[PDB]
Amino acid sequence: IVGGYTCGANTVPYQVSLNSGYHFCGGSLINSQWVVSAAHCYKSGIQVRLGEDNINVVEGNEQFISASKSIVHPSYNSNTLNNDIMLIKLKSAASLNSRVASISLPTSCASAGTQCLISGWGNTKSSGTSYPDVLKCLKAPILSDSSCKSAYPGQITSNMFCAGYLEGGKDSCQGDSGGPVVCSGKLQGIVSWGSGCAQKNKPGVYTKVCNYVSWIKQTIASN
Ligand SMILES: CC(=N)N1CCC(Oc2ccc3[nH]c(C)[n+](Cc4ccc5ccc(C(=N)N)cc5c4)c3c2)CC1
Ligand SMILES: [Ca+2]
Ligand SMILES: [Ca+2]
Repeated sequence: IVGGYTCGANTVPYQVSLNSGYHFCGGSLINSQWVVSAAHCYKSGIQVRLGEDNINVVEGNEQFISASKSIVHPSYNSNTLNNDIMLIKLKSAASLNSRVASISLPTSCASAGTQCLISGWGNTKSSGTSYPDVLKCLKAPILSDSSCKSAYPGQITSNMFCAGYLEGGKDSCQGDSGGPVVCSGKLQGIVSWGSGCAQKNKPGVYTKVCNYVSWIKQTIASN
């Protein structure tokens, strides 16, 4: 996250770190046994880390659980990143508390101009590299579809939306991938892609969760 702030330990209770010997992607807890993340974060041997603040310090509120199953969307296209969403089932149920909570799925899509909260442990530099140890947060509005498509001609599908600031300076970045975009208390996006981070006229691109609710609910119920 570039131009964001330190969230504060366990202020984003649904945020999860995906670890395979190190942090590689974020994710969201949707219930005691399932996490939603980006299909492009798929890896074999994932461990889910919950209630995390500093990813390099064990502060006592963490729950580390291995994944039993990973399901990438049936129509995920790695070339275009269309349908960039995957579900992860935990080996055992997480214990929910003040610092580990699930986020609700939306009952409808969000309007452009709606303010959202994006979070992660990704790079904090526009052009350079600096990875934080603590969770970073960022408030950003959903951009109009025309602004999104103008920034990335021929690359935006109906399963994507843009959020941020056209003037640059504030955005999600690499390391944030699979992380939550919460608007009006519902999970509306997953950190997917972009061009650089916080560059002018190149806002972040997110998977549009409101289009996958029925697939998420049907998949979870049969697995
Ligand atoms: C051809 C086509 N439809 N596309 C070109 C390729 C693809 O964009 C990609 C695809 C694969 C990538 N692999 C990597 C490492 N990047 C850079 C990458 C990855 C994730 C980001 C998340 C947020 C942001 C952000 N600026 N908020 C930038 C990112 C940049 C990537 C960016 C999706 C769109
Ligand atoms: Ca801390
Ligand atoms: Ca920790």
